[PDB]
Amino acid sequence: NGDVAGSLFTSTYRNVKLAGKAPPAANLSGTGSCFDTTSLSPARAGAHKALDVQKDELPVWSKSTLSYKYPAGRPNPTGFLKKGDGEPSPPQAGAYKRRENPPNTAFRRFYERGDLPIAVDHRGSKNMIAWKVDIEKLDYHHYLPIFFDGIRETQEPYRFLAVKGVEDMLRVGGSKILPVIPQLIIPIKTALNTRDHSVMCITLQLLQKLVLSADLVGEALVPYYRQILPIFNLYKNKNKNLGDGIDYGQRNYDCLGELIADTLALFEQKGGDDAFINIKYMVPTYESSV
Amino acid sequence: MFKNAFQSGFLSVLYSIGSKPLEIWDKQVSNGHIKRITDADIQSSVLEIMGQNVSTTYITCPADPNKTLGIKLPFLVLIIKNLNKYFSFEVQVLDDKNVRRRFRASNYQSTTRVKPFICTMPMRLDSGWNQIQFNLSDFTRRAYGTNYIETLRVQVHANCRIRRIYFSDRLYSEEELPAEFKLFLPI
Amino acid sequence: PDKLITAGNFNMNVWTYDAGNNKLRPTDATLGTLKRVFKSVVVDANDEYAYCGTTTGDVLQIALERVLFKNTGPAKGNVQMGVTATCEVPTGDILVGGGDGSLQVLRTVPEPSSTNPKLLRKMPALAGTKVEGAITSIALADMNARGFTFFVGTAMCN
Amino acid sequence: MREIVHIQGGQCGNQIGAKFWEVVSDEHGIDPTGTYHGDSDLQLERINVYFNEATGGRYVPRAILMDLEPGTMDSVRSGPYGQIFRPDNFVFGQTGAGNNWAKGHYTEGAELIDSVLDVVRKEAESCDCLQGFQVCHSLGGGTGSGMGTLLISKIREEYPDRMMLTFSVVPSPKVSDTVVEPYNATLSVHQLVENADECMVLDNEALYDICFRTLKLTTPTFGDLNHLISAVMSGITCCLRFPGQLNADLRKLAVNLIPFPRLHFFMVGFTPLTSRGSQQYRALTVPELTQQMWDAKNMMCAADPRHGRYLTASALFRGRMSTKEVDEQMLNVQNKNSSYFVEWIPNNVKSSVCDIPPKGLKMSATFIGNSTAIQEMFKRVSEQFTAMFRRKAFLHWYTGEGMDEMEFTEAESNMNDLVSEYQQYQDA
Amino acid sequence: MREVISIHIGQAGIQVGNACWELYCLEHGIQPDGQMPSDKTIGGGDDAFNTFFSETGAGKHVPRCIFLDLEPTVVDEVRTGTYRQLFHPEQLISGKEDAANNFARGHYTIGKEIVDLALDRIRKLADNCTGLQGFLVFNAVGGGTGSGLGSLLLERLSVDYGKKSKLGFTVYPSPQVSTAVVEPYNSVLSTHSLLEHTDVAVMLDNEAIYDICRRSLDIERPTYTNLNRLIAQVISSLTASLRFDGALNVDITEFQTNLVPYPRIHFMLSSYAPIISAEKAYHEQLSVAEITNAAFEPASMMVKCDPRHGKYMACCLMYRGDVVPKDVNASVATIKTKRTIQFVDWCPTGFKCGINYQPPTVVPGGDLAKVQRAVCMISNSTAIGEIFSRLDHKFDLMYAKRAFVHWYVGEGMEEGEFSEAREDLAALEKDFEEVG
Ligand SMILES: CC(=O)O[C@H]1C(=O)[C@@]2(C)[C@H]([C@H](OC(=O)c3ccccc3)[C@]3(O)C[C@H](OC(=O)[C@H](O)[C@@H](NC(=O)c4ccccc4)c4ccccc4)C(C)=C1C3(C)C)[C@]1(OC(C)=O)CO[C@@H]1C[C@@H]2O
Ligand SMILES: Nc1nc2c(ncn2[C@@H]2O[C@H](COP(=O)(O)OP(=O)(O)OP(=O)(O)O)[C@@H](O)[C@H]2O)c(=O)[nH]1
Ligand SMILES: Nc1nc2c(ncn2[C@@H]2O[C@H](COP(=O)(O)OP(=O)(O)O)[C@@H](O)[C@H]2O)c(=O)[nH]1
Ligand SMILES: [Mg+2]
Repeated sequence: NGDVAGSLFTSTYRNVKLAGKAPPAANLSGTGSCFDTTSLSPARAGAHKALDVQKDELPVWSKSTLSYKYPAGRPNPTGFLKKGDGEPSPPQAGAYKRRENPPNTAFRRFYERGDLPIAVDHRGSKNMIAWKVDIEKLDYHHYLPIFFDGIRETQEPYRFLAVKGVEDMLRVGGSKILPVIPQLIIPIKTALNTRDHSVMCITLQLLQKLVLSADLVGEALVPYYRQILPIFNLYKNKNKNLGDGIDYGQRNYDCLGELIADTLALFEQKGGDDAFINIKYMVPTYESSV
Repeated sequence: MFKNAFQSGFLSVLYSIGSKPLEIWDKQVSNGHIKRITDADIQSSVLEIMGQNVSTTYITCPADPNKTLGIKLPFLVLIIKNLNKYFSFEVQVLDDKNVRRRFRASNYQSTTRVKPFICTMPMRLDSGWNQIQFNLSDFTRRAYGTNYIETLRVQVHANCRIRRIYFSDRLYSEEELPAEFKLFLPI
Repeated sequence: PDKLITAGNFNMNVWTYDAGNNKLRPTDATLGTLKRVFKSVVVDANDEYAYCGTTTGDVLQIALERVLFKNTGPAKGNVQMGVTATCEVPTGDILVGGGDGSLQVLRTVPEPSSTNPKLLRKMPALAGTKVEGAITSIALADMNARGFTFFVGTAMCN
Repeated sequence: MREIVHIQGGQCGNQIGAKFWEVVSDEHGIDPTGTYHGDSDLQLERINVYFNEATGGRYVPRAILMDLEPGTMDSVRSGPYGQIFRPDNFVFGQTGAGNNWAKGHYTEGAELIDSVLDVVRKEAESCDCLQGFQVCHSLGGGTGSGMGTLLISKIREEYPDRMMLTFSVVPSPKVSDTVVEPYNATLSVHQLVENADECMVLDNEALYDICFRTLKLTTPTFGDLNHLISAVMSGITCCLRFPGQLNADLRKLAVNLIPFPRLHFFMVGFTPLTSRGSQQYRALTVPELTQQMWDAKNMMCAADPRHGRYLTASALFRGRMSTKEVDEQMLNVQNKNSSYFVEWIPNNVKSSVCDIPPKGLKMSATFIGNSTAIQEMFKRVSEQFTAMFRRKAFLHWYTGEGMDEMEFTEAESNMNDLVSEYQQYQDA
Repeated sequence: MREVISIHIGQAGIQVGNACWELYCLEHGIQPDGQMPSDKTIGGGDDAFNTFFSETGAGKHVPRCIFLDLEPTVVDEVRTGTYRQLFHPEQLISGKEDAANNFARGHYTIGKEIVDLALDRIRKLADNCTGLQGFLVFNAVGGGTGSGLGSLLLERLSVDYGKKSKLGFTVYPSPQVSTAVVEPYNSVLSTHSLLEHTDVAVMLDNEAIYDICRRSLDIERPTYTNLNRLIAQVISSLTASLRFDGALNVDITEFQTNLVPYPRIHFMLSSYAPIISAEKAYHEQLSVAEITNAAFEPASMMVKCDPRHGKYMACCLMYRGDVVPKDVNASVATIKTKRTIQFVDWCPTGFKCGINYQPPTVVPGGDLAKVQRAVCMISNSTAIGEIFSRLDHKFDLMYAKRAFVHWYVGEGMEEGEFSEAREDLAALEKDFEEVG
């Protein structure tokens, strides 16, 4: 389908400059200049956060009214009576709350140490990749997971480099890609677990490119649906109801509600004769597209 | 430390020839002595450390603990004279998983025994001057089945005469080595 | 009483009257790639921030030590016919009246953006109302019991 | 019905478009917020020709903003009338045009047209009866010329029946703000002649004089020049927008002005034009408006009418007036200056008229003329081109984009063929 | 988005870089300690320093520059100076040993072992740039480092990028005032390698700028910092259109398209105006016409060349401050009617003019005064062949005796390099002649 390398910069500029929209607030702790290597934080991304609700704010259950009511107010000496007197929802869970995405990936660390054969190619008519060596002779087992682990990034030029890296390696991969699948599930799941729209819309297009990059990749991926579909089930019904308003935004890929539908159709297309039930098990709303 | 530096072909951590070779090294002596003398075979200066109780007289590469020597070059090469005494040295390594292994090589040991955090191994030193090269990336793979990331600390115990300590990033030949990074034994 | 700010079509300046001669020196306003037709201008009590309406509808608040620009205008929308009649309530807030009859109160205290901490919000709107006709003049009357009574003259001679 | 979509290429084209959309937005009485605040119903009867509806009673322009180097698109967004554009009607690229027609038309143009065509198709289908297109070029720069023509060629092979306008600003004969400018001019012309139906030509030099002598402006900035291009660009279409005792669609202006398919380079002028002082003394009658328009100064192109004869012309009036006066005025002018017209064309002026005048004025008009005087303009460029092409100056840039020399030789010969046709019908 | 990579090699390069990176941090309000205060911020705004800085994760702005040198002593002065919190220490590249005015020691022996880390620093710095407008080299022909390094650097840079554009600001050995004895050698040797690799290369010399500071500013005590200040002002006026707004913006791509007609001919002159003290500006009005006449005056050039002995293949003007386009169009018309200035037949056009509304800034303690206008003139005129023929003559006047040749033949060179650079200079002079 459409590429992911070019669209990203123009989108970010259109969003931040043209509209009054926010970046919004990408944490850049530990990262200084382009020269000093960052200090990788021990935290992990897409991590479920504990419940912060207080002790007492929890309402108590009244045995007499069958209702959760808030506790009464303890007296206070300042608030004493004077002469005149004539007179609970539960704490919501962060289902759609963007998890914290620290810059402590492995791609950033490897690129900092300078072990990658990539570089930006400004001599092209746009941002392109420039390889120090030949792609089709690389060790995919060592490099391909590293490149997937940089998809979660948001700081330039790391995310551009990472997306363009996987985009170019999947084209020339061929058979060299199939045995690497068991090592790609963790970074894919970690990128999806961030709840952030930018990384999610990127990884879904990369996942499409992944199933299309070679043959027999579909059946090989099928056993791993239980670890990548759980997020699909959330944003499957995040669409825009414009009515008569034509969607100019359709020029680029931003609507998850159908970026997920296309990807699920593609999974059922390539998975074989049993991918449909493995999909229907995770996302129940799905409908067979054959 | 040594982070955000440039290591591509060589990285010399210690050199006997210089205004102050133990810039970054910490030195601890209990019943020994460290000095710089002119060797006879290789007619130049060599930094010698000696003393009884090998396990107590040594020099650590980072000046102080809680400070790592971030270096990602695979091969590590030392240039040492063999005084026919007890000599040992240790190198700590960070694996791909966040676990700090450490390998040490001793000339008074006869068996290798892999352990969760340590790997002691014998060293069969030659006579007189010799350079010893450690793969330091085959070793981690052969011991714990993991990958090498970057060295953290280096430590050299007593009864030896040091001339060169340098990371190589690959096994260079006697030809490819520059003049300073080789053994030219005169007559 | 030795400096005075003046705004117009595509220009804002602060003029200081020199003492040595009969001259007054201007200093121009530096705003980031902004072309606004300033209509009304007000100064706070302590010369901190100059507020300035705009035909676009923004209420640009700028610092006055250096005249550079600080905050754009009313969030959650934009005044319809551009800001025309602007005034300040002594509590530090601003009355804004556009050219349609929208009379609102913007509390202007430098706030940090909730999501992006090193960024500021826009001015919120405490209260709002609709009067008949474009608002052209605002004067104050300190009642101080509950609030303030402002005499508002609209283009419709009300 | 008769809806029209509007395109803006290049920096200048994006800038005058900021005025054209600011002038019209005030004509129909809408706000920078996009909301309508006029008073009459004529503000709403044919508003759909220039806008699409929006949620909450807003109106957004049927505009497209194409230009590399998105730095300019932050400007128009920041202007007092940037908030009405849909921020996804913005196609751009980080790389520069560099005034190299080739890359603007071969390399970096081909990267965007697939996106632009996606956008123009989207709101070509937003019109019930799409009348036509119209662009804003600048034959000097690489964006305007290079991207504009490549876009136009694409539209022509997709919407053949429709009509394409072009308000291309020509380079100046005396002034050359760039150096490779004649290369960008000739190469673009090799595209327009076969891929357009009407092509106004305008030069900033004449716009400076008009602002200097008539308007008595001391310092004409580019805004004032753009303020004039905006004025006329609105005057062309008031028929489509407003009632008129003799309305003139754009297709009937075409057939009444281009007797031959290639002679579609026009010459434009606006009236009344006075200073603030003269405004007090001059009286607004049909006579004033027609002598001023028929003057050789109001012609915003760097061409002298007296060196040619009007093959055909056309005047558009707006303002409550008498149709008899405008009927005899164009008659008298056709009688006296009988040398300034042709013989094989009996009556060679069309006098349209509208019922609603401009915003603050009470009578106004617009002059459009297809004279053979324009042949001078192309003559000039065809020298500056053949001057350096004889020396192959700056040509290595153009070979750097897969071009060749045949492209130039064919392009130049196309103009020499063209200007030859302007002489045939000028029997002196 | 619109960013440049500024190298400074040699001593003169990194001396002029002192002024350049002081002027920039002052023009954009950046404090010497990396970060600007919170007041200077204007709501949400960027691209005002993005061209010359990268904002860190919090606060600091680190300049996107490189200071390469083989003599430790000037990079140490920089490391210890007031502008040390700005540069991350890994920017300033040094070396234990210098080239000692030997092009061989610069190009074959010593630079061969540090280009690798220079290229790695450049890699790390250019991947950070989304839209790279170009590299700006600050070479200094006539010294060992400059001559050998800048050449080896540009060879590597062209074998890496090629298509990317390199603009250089070289000082050239002044004909009369010269502080070397072998410098014709290294100039001849550097030219053969630079012409084929760099894409545009301005030229200037200390003599013309001494004269300028004597004439206009009336300073009887000029030093190298005075010349550095003017070079910084010229470069600020040039990179304005990249980092600011204004009618007729200018980008390096277009600027190099419409000034270099032929691949070889890209050497060009420079000029700046107005350039005056405070008292002078107080008795003036500084019309755009006055400023353009001052700019086009041959005495106001920064190279000891006479343009009236040649023609103008093209030119380029970059105004600044309070200007409107009608004024520029009237001034160029006056100039093109004038007779002293020639223009080759095949360019009836030839004036690329750019404007912007950001006035020029004055550095406190500096020599220039505050003005609301400024003009930098850049012209590709065919008259410059005289300062090439000077050195063409000098090279062979020394090579006939073969003096100093032993240094070069012992430091990893032979004799053929001289002959090949001689042939190249002869061909270059023939090419310059061919355009008449
Ligand atoms: C008291 C009075 O009548 O003032 C006039 C006025 O004196 C004159 C001088 C106006 C005035 O125009 C100028 O001063 C001017 C300056 C630079 C470039 C062009 C014009 C006026 O601005 C122009 C303005 O005219 C309009 O509003 C037109 O309808 C015009 N409007 C705009 O272009 C416009 C758009 C957005 C915002 C502001 C103005 C128009 C023309 C065609 C189609 C639609 C609209 C009016 C009546 C006047 C002033 C204010 C002085 C003139 O302009 C027009 C187009 O009317 C200049 O020559 C005319 C003759 C007018 O008499
Ligand atoms: N305009 C100007 N010229 C300078 C300045 N400093 C030095 N120069 C000139 O630069 C030339 C010498 O350049 P260097 O950098 O010292 O020589 P090098 O390239 O480093 O070669 P080595 O000395 O071997 O390291 C001389 O002509 C100086 O006059 C300065 O600050 N401004
Ligand atoms: N009326 C008007 N003309 C302009 C303006 N700016 C530039 N022009 C002219 O437009 C030409 C430059 O075209 P430009 O779009 O900037 O270059 P491009 O991006 O390569 O197409 C030059 O001849 C300018 O003189 C303006 O603001 N108003
Ligand atoms: Mg030197």
